[PDB]
Amino acid sequence: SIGAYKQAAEYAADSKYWALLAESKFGTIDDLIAEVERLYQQGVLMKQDIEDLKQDFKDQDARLMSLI
Amino acid sequence: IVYNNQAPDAVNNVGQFGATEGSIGAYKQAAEYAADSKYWALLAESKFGTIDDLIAEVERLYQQGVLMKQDIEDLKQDFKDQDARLM
Amino acid sequence: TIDDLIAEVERLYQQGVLMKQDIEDLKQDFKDQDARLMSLI
Amino acid sequence: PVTAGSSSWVDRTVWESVNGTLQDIINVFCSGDEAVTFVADNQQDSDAAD
Amino acid sequence: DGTIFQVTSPEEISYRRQHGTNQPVNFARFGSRFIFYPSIEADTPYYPDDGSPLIPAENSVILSYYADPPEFHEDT
Repeated sequence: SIGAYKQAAEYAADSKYWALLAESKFGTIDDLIAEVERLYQQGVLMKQDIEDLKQDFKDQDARLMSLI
Repeated sequence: IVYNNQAPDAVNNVGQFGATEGSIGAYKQAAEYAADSKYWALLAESKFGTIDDLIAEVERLYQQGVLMKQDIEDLKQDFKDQDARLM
Repeated sequence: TIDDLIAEVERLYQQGVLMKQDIEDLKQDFKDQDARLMSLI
Repeated sequence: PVTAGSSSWVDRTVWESVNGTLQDIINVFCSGDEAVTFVADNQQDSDAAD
Repeated sequence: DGTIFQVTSPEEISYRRQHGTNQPVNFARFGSRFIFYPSIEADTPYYPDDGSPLIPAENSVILSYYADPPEFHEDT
């Protein structure tokens, strides 16, 4: 597996063209990663809600045990 | 004994093989963008390392959070319903 | 690698969002059943 | 055989030498009707050597 | 370990290929390409933004060749 040596200018054209398309689509998926990072904020939103209802149930649970 | 502090001060205008006067422009534009792409490639690896670790760590604590919140939920639901039906 | 990992984690999101709303609906159903239990006795 | 172009022939002089004495080894000990026979010093134990 | 290569023609290295078994490393000149019989894997970084001496790029092969000097372009 050995490659031949054609005109260097043509290889440079292939060099930049493939690099330009590779890095350009690379930037697009960076935005795709960025927009995915925008969501998941609802995960923490329900999280603190879980302790809030847990504390309410715990406070209620003490009241029932105190009553009974 | 010697220091490798010297830098190229002339222009690559001659040369029997490879780069020529009719192709040095392609060499110059290829070299400058290769460094720029590589420079932004290291930054890409740097930000990917942080985001991949960040995604991995939040998912792990979320997974431990889900199992611990599910365990207590079924434990409290069973305790209350069994107590209610017994008395 | 990133496509492989992003494929499963978004499934976990979709499984998570589907399961979280089901348990909340059950949680509300249990709470109103619990609330009516105190009113009865 | 260091290289295909090195003409990797091998001489086996040890092979002819190792069995070289053995043309005679088996030819002297294990060539006869048997291999060994005991002899005694007197007729008192000559009937036991055989 | 300071191993010197030597040079040969395609017509021989190709044989070496059709007769895989490599210590005397050979190489040849295919247009703008260098071939070596054994599938060597010396290495350099990607384009040299660098940020790495890397023990001389993992102490790889090294070449000694005469190079086209630069045409003058300036008085000083």
